[PDB]
Amino acid sequence: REIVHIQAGQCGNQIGAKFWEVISDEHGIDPTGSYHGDSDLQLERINVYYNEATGNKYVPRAILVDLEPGTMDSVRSGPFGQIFRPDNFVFGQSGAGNNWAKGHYTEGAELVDSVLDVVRKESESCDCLQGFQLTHSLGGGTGSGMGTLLISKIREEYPDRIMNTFSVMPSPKVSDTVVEPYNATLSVHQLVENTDETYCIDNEALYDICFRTLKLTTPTYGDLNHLVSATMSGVTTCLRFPGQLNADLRKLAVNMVPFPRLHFFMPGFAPLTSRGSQQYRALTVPELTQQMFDSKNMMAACDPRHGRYLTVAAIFRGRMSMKEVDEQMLNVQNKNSSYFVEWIPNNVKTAVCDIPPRGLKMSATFIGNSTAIQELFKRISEQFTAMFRRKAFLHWYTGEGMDEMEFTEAESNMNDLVSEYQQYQDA
Amino acid sequence: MEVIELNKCTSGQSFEVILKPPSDPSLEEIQKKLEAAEERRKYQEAELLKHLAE
Amino acid sequence: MRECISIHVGQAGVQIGNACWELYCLEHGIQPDGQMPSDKTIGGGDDSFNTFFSETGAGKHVPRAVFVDLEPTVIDEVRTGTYRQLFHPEQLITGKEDAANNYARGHYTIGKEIIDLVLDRIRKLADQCTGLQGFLVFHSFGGGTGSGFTSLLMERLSVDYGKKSKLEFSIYPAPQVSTAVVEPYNSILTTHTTLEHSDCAFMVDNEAIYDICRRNLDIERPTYTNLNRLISQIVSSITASLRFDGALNVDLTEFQTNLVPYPRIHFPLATYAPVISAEKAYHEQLSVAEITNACFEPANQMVKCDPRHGKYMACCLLYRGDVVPKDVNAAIATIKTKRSIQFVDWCPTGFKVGINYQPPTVVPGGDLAKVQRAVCMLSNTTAIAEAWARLDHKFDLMYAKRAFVHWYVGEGMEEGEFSEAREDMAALEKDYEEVGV
Amino acid sequence: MYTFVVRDENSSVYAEVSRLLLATGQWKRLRKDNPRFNLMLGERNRLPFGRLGHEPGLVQLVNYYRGADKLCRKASLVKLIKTSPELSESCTWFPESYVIYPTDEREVFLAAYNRRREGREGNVWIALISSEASELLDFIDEQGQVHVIQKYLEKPLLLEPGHRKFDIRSWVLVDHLYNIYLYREGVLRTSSEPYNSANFQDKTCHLTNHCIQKNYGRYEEGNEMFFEEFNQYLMDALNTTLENSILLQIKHIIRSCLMCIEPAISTKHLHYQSFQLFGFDFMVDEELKVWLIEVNGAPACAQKLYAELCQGIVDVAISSVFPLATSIFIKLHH
Ligand SMILES: Nc1nc2c(ncn2[C@@H]2O[C@H](COP(=O)(O)OP(=O)(O)OP(=O)(O)O)[C@@H](O)[C@H]2O)c(=O)[nH]1
Ligand SMILES: Nc1ncnc2c1ncn2[C@@H]1O[C@H](COP(=O)(O)OP(=O)(O)CP(=O)(O)O)[C@@H](O)[C@H]1O
Ligand SMILES: Nc1nc2c(ncn2[C@@H]2O[C@H](COP(=O)(O)OP(=O)(O)O)[C@@H](O)[C@H]2O)c(=O)[nH]1
Ligand SMILES: COc1ccc2[nH]c(C(=O)c3ccccc3)cc2c1
Ligand SMILES: [Mg+2]
Ligand SMILES: [Mg+2]
Ligand SMILES: [Mg+2]
Repeated sequence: REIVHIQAGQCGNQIGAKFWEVISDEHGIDPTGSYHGDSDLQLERINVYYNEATGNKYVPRAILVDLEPGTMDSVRSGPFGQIFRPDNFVFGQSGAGNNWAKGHYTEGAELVDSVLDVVRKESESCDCLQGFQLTHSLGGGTGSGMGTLLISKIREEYPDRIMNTFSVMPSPKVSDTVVEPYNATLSVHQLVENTDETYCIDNEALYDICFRTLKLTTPTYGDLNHLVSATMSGVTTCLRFPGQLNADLRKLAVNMVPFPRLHFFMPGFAPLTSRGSQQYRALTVPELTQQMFDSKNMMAACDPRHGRYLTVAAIFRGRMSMKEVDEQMLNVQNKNSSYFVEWIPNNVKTAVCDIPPRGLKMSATFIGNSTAIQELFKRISEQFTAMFRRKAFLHWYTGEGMDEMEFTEAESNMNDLVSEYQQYQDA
Repeated sequence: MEVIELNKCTSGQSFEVILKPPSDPSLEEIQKKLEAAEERRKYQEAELLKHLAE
Repeated sequence: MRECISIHVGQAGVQIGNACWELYCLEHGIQPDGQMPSDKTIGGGDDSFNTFFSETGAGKHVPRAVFVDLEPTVIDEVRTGTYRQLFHPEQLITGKEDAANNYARGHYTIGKEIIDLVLDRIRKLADQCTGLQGFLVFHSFGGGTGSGFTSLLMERLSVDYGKKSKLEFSIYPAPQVSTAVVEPYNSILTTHTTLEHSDCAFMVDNEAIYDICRRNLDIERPTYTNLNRLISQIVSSITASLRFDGALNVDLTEFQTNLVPYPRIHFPLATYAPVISAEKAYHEQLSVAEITNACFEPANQMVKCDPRHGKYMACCLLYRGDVVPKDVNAAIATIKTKRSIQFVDWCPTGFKVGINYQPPTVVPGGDLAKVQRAVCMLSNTTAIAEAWARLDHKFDLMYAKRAFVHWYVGEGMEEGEFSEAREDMAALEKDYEEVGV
Repeated sequence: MYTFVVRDENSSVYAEVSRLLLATGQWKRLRKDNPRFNLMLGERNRLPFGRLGHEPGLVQLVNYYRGADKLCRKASLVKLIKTSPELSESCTWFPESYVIYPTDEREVFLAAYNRRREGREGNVWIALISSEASELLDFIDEQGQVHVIQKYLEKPLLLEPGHRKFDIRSWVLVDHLYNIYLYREGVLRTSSEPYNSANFQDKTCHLTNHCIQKNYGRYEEGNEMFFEEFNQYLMDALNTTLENSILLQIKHIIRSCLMCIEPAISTKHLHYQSFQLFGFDFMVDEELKVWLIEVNGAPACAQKLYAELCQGIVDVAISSVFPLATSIFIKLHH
């Protein structure tokens, strides 16, 4: 069950590149593309993300997309730069200028067909393609505009395949331009319709974690991406390694998404660590469980106590007492059963992987479909309305052929998504 | 109390003890049901592709 | 001699099928390569064990069985397992993508594109039968394949084999070993569709098996291997009468006769004893009275419930090992005066006993210890309806909000089938009430 | 930190228990349908015992014994006593009773009535109270439901001053280990106006329920004499104690009744556990011989005794299972 990876824009390619370099180490794949591991657990499901090639080298089933070559050139010169299939580098030259309209309608429309040709060539090699995963930001133009454009066209050509996304949310705490709420609201409108699963990676959360918890005075995008790549490695563990779960992108959707539009997940991770700073003391199972459920460990800046969990998936990694984990996970649901909906029996599920991530002897990844996620979209909505009520910076979009109506439509649907989440919070 | 119909063999034996006395769809019906659901899938997929065409 | 075909659907059915057929081989002295030295009738014969095994001129004894899964990983381990030579490639059918824990996807979507192939491979075996009695169908309630494709298959077999009986070995869903949040949906859906197509169904609650492995085998976190090797013993006890010389439950029709007076109420409660750990250094062998008394302990039942607060319609005791009728009658007489065993007014209060002098075979290196005598009680008690109640409640909780329903509708299923299925279960729950109280 | 649920609001007993549990600060009340509970203060009817003990990682407990209705139903109580060898027919402490189905144990009841009709014996019975069988055989049929005719004790023990009738109420608590705990404090639900043995259907001096009686509060506050006063009365008027003359018989009936149905309702090896508070109603004749009237599975308490009892329930029936971070009960040994 192969997955086709796509990474669009500056952010998408940078978190995408780190994602591959992380799991490549976990599967014993070196930058050359050669396997040098000690366990065969690493290879049993390596085909989900990697293609087997000449000399039995493993090539990532990844497609790198951008409207400017700047960031993709950095990837190619990066650590695991040469592992990628060079034909899967599809890029323009004009950029998107952090404009959703340029990525979705003008600049991106000119390049999108080239990308889909690569998507097709990769899919035809799949024994049985299960779906796509996309890495991108929502605050920019390419990953945001062209990313959602790609999603729309991928759904057209592969309507029976699962669409998964790692969508990075914009925040004033980590901002490139003021028009990020515009691009984000427009993108969310697309994600609600054309994805089955979306990991909400909030930059506001990633900043706070770096500042408050990790005590990093002035965090960079590199610091932020340590958290992303750690989370991405965690939420894909069940896909990359064999398990009781028999996990794929569809089973995840069926079990996590009780209602199709409400498919925006809160990722979490424990232990929170900074780059370079290695742990010496391992976390006890009670500590992993407590932390992974704490708001301070959530990659989406939302208070889970302000809502209810529809579903939860917790992935423990490393060698540990699976009994103790079950005792702690059952303790979780029994200590605060009020924050779990009573109308979905046994909505919290646990999985284990013997292989831990690099630098940690054990860890815990959290995937929650909470109704508290509305706080995220409400935040974007307020920032959106603040500008939109005065039609500020809108000329950047109308100059690309967009009409005000389309903004109002995107706004309304996101507000609907909020109310929809509020609906089941009072059930 | 009452043991009845005792039957012994080389592999074993069986009996019965009483303590107290007392006081489909057709083939095409199926295939139409399956095809009816398939048409509902194609309609759903058509409404999608039509919406995407817009 | 009349032949029986075993059908293993989904991961649960296949892996349990492996456990059972592994155990069958050890009991009949059949080797992994299919050679059975004790069978002096080379290339054929109409012995009791031929009910489950066909013979080739080369002296190979192959299971009258078919393995089907919508996804190849599980059956591929049978293709490359220790009993790979035992099976014929035509018997091991595999799809390319599973039902994703979705009944509708297994039944309607993917079920439609493989049902004809499966029935053709089943017909392949049926043609090798002198007089086929029927089928033994192993599956899960919670899986998309085990639930979805099973019900579809059970429908077609009733069309292609109307006169043939069909027995079920079904795995009831348990959170401790669940794989999907929607298993209550899949269970209700497959029960409703299969109910009129099943003559006798042996339900096994994974909760019960999980706790028995923890309580009696000291296995802190039972794996599927642990559960199945225990389930295989129960299945073996039930099917022993079909594979050995005897006069009780010699065919599939007799199962319905001796355990199922009312057609719809065809879910006998199974209770097995004793379950002793192999790693138990010192063990005092239990007597006929002790193991028989254990058959009325809820902690030994394949489904946790309280037979005291119900009524029996039938009860069969299946012994294996050093047992004689006298010790059995003595046990029953004692137990009756100390336990609440109420039969329905229109039934005789009695027990159909079956003994096989050969003690229960244990898998070498397994978790079970060798015992001098064991027993499996098959009692059709209304108390098993407690399992339907639990399950129907979990169904109601989710369906009230129509949670996850869109995944089923998206596969071409109608939302009405949820209510029609739940209504049939409501009727079933009441049927148990009229008989029980 | 434990959790519980409430599914019977009209119950005054566990309403106090739920209060006490919350007061410990180690028990959290959940919503009615929240399955992740440690304790269940369930409803009186249609209690779902089938859904108990199936929550992994939760030791579950309920304040009712499944099957205990056999004892707490008049029609079932008689059948239970008549069919159980432990009790059976020659039960000395249970009045002569007969299950009588309306428009069965009729034809056998008439045989009893006639022989006692002939022999000039005391021949009053009660479903209400009459000395003619035909009069209220027409009564059980004109109301519809099942009723039990029972031999009316024509010579009851009568309290002086007043020449008044009474019936004793004992509160018994059976824990998860089936330890039978008799609450040391009972109560005498007396009559206020003298009992007479001629006019029988003036139901104020024959039936001694708190309802009908509400000359109220004349002799004792609220028609409720407690053991201290009743014991003192027996010592002064009859030269005996409550322990000897009555309580030995009461402890005997309570034990005999519960040991009889133990194998049917016991949760010793079950996947869920049960406890239950019972209310045994006794009757004393002039010869100080105690008769069992009925058992109630959902009894209320006396206002004076609510605090002490309800706190007792938490100690031995709840905290015994769910421990936290001189005893008021007489343990009936068996
Ligand atoms: N006792 C036992 N139960 C099993 C086993 N394997 C799976 N199950 C149960 O089966 C349920 C899920 O059904 P599966 O058999 O795994 O899935 P499937 O039939 O292959 O259907 P899909 O994979 O969804 O297409 C879960 O509740 C498991 O507890 C097993 O080996 N032994
Ligand atoms: N055989 C008998 N002889 C004399 N009096 C009797 C009797 N049976 C019942 N009584 C009287 O009947 C009244 C109680 O009847 P019963 O106990 O059946 O009602 P009840 O249980 O619904 C009220 P509570 O719920 O408090 O027990 C008492 O006043 C008792 O004295
Ligand atoms: N976490 C993270 N966020 C980024 C990174 N680069 C840009 N972003 C976010 O994405 C938005 C800018 O989008 P960008 O990816 O640069 O636009 P694009 O290249 O045109 O698709 C802002 O909201 C940034 O916070 C990165 O490396 N890491
Ligand atoms: C909510 O309860 C459940 C029940 C079943 C489930 N399966 C899965 C997955 O397949 C999966 C895929 C990728 C990453 C993590 C998990 C999640 C899940 C949650
Ligand atoms: Mg940028
Ligand atoms: Mg499967
Ligand atoms: Mg032969």
